[PDB]
Amino acid sequence: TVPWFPRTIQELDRFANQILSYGAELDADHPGFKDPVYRARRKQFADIAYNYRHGQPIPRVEYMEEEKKTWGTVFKTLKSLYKTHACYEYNHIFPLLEKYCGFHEDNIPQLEDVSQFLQTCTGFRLRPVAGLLSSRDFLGGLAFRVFHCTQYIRHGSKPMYTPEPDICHELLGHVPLFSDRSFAQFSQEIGLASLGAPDEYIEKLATIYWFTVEFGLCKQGDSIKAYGAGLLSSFGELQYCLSEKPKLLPLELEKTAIQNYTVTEFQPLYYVAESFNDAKEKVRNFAATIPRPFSVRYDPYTQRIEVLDN
Ligand SMILES: [Fe+3]
Repeated sequence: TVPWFPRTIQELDRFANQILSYGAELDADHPGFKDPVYRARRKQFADIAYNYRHGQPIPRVEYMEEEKKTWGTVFKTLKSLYKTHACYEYNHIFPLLEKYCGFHEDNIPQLEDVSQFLQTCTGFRLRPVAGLLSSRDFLGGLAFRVFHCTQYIRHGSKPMYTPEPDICHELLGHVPLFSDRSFAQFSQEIGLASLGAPDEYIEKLATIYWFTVEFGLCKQGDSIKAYGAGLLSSFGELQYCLSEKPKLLPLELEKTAIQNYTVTEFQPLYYVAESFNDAKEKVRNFAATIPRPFSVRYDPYTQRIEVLDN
């Protein structure tokens, strides 16, 4: 029997709240563990995500001075690297995010504004998420060009460190690449490959996602640049990934999909994409090997998945 998957964009409501309910901020080693204000603030953001339904505006939040200071620290330190280390697509859109979305060191952008901006760029939209979704549910959202996005910020005691996605990672790591048509098409292809895929292939797609969307490098003319969100939001790893230390290999999905990795240190190995169009075609070819008794395609006119039957 085939795992259930949403067939309409509104059906993303169904499992959007099936998160790991006991979140990272409850761990004794979390930077915010002993801060009860931070704990309540995290619960406040989770409640926003829990009550959100597709089609609604994403609720705006008045960020506190301490949160804006944390954002400013992350923003200013990372911004120094982007001109030289980030791919062209990143640097092309960043001044527009500063101008139209309020990307500035003294202001945390509101998700509703960012979502409207992405919709104009590529039709991608944001949906606030309370905590950790399953890979199946997170990847499935990409088939609809929906990015499940955190709204909370890391604890201010350790501005350069986060054990989890937070809004700085989403906005400075992910959002600029979702503004690019070819990247949007590539990430959507991963999402479409996931719909109804067996659990074993979801984990393979999640590994492909790790080595592309999160830690990918790409060719850029005769050079190599970072496009992975986990690199673009990590001051230390963004500098390391283009140094002589790591191993680089060409993106090759039969190898990439089974490559092991850890989440706690810098990656020892990165995969280099020829282009986002080429990576998209590779994902499409890999998806043809997933045992599914059907094929899928997104109809953006009606925002529904069309399911044929092989
Ligand atoms: Fe991420």
